[PDB]
Formats: sequence, C-alpha cells, structure tokens
Amino acid sequence: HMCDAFVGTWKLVSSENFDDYMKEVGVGFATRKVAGMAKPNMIISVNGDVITIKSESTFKNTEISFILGQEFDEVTADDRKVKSTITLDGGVLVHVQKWDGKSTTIKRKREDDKLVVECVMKGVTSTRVYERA
Ligand SMILES: CO[C@@H](C(=O)O)c1cccc(OCc2ccccc2Cl)c1OCc1ccccc1Cl
Repeated sequence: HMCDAFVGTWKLVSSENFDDYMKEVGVGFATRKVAGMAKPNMIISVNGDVITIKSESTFKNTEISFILGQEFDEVTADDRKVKSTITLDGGVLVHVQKWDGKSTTIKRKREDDKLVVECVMKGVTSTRVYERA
C-alpha cells in the first residue's frame, strides 16, 4: 500500500522552467523544442514490491519498473543512459539519476488532487503538475 495514492493515470497540465532544466541537463536544441511540447500521460502501478511508471507521449514512450532502494539502469526520453535509484522519503518518491559524473533528482508527491513533479539539476528547478486522466 506503499504508493497507493500515486497509482493511476495522470496527464500533464502545467509546466514551469522545463526548458531551462533540460538545458542544464545537457539536452540539445531540437530535442528541447520537441520534448517541451509534449503533454505526457504518466501511468503508475504497483504489483507486490515492483513499481512501474510509464510515460506515453507524442515525443517518446518510456517505462521503468523498480524496487525501492534498488539501483537500476534507465534510458531517459532524451537518450541518456543513467543509473537510477528511487526511494520513498516521507511520502515523496525521490528519483536520483547518475550519468557521466552528473546527477539530477526528480521528486514526485501528491498535493491535493494533483501529482507534482519537481526536477532539479544544479541550481535549476522545474515543476510539472499532473491531474488524474
Ligand atoms: C516519467 O517521468 C517524468 C515525470 O515524472 O514528469 C519526467 C520527470 C523528469 C524528467 C523527465 O523528462 C526529462 C526529459 C524528457 C525529454 C527530454 C529531455 C529531458 Cl531532460 C520526465 O519525463 C518526461 C517525458 C517522459 C517521456 C516522454 C516525454 C517526456 Cl516530456
């Protein structure tokens, strides 16, 4: 029941500073422009200890499955090959991605009827807000 309030189908409804986040991560111009248009649907499910997060959009479809605290390989939507670990901290899903001596942290939390995603790379934060689909 660890992630019950996250489970479901969610649709992106707002974004702030995502272009700048992507710049900080090292994403190139064309990918930033196209990816920045996307309004993904995020599908979160749990089966035993395994959490699956799918993202479906016009730009790319991604899927990760993981156990909390157990590192895994991830290919991001911008084609980074990262090592990821996702944990729960006080009801917030905390996702750290490491690649090329770089790191980014993505936090997902339930706030009212929304799922709020905060993405941080160095001093740059982006906020992505999802509603139930
Ligand atoms: C599933 O993770 C979602 C979420 O929780 O909002 C999420 C959290 C943090 C960064 C994300 O994309 C980083 C990216 C995406 C595209 C280009 C450059 C970068 Cl740097 C992201 O996926 C967003 C995406 C996922 C799949 C398909 C399209 C999109 Cl636009």
